[PDB]
Amino acid sequence: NPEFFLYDIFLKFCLKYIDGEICHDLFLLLGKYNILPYDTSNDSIYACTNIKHLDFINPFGVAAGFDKNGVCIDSILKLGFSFIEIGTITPRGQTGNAKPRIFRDVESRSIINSCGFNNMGCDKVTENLILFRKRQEEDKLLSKHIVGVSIGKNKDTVNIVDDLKYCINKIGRYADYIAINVSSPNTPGLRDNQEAGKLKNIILSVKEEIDNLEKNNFLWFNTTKKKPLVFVKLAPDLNQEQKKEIADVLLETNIDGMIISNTTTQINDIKSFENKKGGVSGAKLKDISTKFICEMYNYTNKQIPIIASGGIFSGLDALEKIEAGASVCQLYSCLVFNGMKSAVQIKRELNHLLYQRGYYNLKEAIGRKHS
Ligand SMILES: Cc1cc2nc3c(=O)[nH]c(=O)nc-3n(C[C@H](O)[C@H](O)[C@H](O)COP(=O)(O)O)c2cc1C
Ligand SMILES: Cc1nc(Nc2ccc(C(F)(F)F)cc2)c2c(C)noc2n1
Ligand SMILES: O=C(O)c1cc(=O)[nH]c(=O)[nH]1
Repeated sequence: NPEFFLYDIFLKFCLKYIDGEICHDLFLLLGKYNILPYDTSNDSIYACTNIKHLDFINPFGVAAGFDKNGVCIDSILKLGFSFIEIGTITPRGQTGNAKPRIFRDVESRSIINSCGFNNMGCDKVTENLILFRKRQEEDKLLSKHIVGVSIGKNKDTVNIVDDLKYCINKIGRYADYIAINVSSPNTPGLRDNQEAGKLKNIILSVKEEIDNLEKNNFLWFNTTKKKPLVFVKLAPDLNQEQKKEIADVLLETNIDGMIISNTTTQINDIKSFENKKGGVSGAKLKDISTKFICEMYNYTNKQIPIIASGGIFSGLDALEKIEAGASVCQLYSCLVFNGMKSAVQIKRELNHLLYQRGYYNLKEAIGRKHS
């Protein structure tokens, strides 16, 4: 169904003549009224994966910033994804940086964005997630599907921890995991929070808040029925010293996983993006991103589970990430250039590769580039 030739003509048209953010908001509106195609495929028991008690039905999810407001959870998951990370949300809603702020280069399969955490705010998005969680009770088809929540700060917030605590206290209960966003290049100066000392306090404060949801306040209205796991999303634009210092902090603070990685500000060779501001995603991010997984997988001594992002388009791309050290993959740019067929196709390419490469299951491929 998501491989119907009609959708591919519509996307190729959208990519040529319609503004990126308009395409995205149109496709979200289509999902809001459940008019998008479904995935009928029964996923391979050999391509299943996990991060602690998080049981992924397949290794593919949707990266944060796709359904920022959690208005399209049901539809996006039904395209063939095991999970979705909603947000990044901020306590108060934001309209973001000036439009147009999303640009594409189809030849390089790359995207640049300067969104600036546009969202309805923690409270409205929590209302949107509560509605999905009530739908999930009635619909057995969504019973095993996972929902993460990416949390950040409002532009003008001096102390990030205040905003992270606010979000946990409102939406924590309905999340399977929380992703701490300290890596957006579009909120000055969010990336400073990746310094080891600041990151340690952020992790411990977030964890202390989740742990306190029990004491302060049935309680877990999520998939897992457990307190949410804590992940951290990191930027690829860091030196080796920084990556090591962060790795030590992750080991000490016992983070449940790491999202490697967010967009990059280090790409200079996209000609269409020369007059543009923000972070680059897509095919051009793949090598930078996979190298960062190897680095961190080794810096953390294989102790911290990895969530791969991005530059993932093919099964070969996904296998590369897995063998580098990732347990699950997240897609964003793939849905933009490949469209609705993304999940169904990538799941197939990977299954074929797992057989071809002589792996019994995906779990055996994790970190296999490292002896
Ligand atoms: C328009 C746009 C908005 C994004 N918004 C977010 C966000 O709110 N939070 C976040 O953690 N990442 C955000 N990202 C980053 C993606 O989640 C992903 O990490 C990145 O695009 C790299 O993966 P890709 O090459 O598969 O696109 C955004 C990316 C794009 C293109
Ligand atoms: C053509 C196009 N599509 C975009 N978004 C988008 C694509 C597919 C789906 C769907 F899989 F149908 F759910 C949802 C959203 C973006 C974005 C983001 N930026 O430029 C785009 N340009
Ligand atoms: O809102 C944004 O612009 C955004 C957030 C994020 O974490 N990454 C990105 O590239 N954009």
